[PDB]
Amino acid sequence: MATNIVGKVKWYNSTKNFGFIEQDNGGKDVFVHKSAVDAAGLHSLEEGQDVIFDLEEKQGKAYAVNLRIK
Repeated sequence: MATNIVGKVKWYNSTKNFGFIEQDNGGKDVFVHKSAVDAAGLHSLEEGQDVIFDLEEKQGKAYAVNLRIK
């Protein structure tokens, strides 16, 4: 339940296509799932990238979806 969120790729390991995202302002640990990549077909991510996403919950957990690169 959050849209057009700010954050930066906290870390991302292409080997598993998993990682996390935090905004520089103190965003929480929201994990990025490849479905979010696939939502836009984001070509590459690595640490440093500003990313704009939406956030939906997984029961009580947070996963980033709808990625857009800065």
